[PDB]
Amino acid sequence: MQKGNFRNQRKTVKCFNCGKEGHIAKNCRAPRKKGCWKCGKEGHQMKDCTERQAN
RNA sequence: GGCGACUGGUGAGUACGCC
Ligand SMILES: [Zn+2]
Ligand SMILES: [Zn+2]
Repeated sequence: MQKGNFRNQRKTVKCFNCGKEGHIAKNCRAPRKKGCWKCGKEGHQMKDCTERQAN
């Protein structure tokens, strides 16, 4: 919860974007330009996802 | 450490790159 929690990076962090460890989304090494990391469709984003809990 | 880039869908910045 605390910001200091991120200090876990000292022993590998948890990227809440890619999921990988060692780094954080804040600075993910994902060589991506722009894509929906919610569905997995490049060109758009989650905020612009087509399957966003919409019936 | 600094910077750059970025995204903020991003912990706030340094995992990357370099020295
Ligand atoms: Zn990542
Ligand atoms: Zn989508």
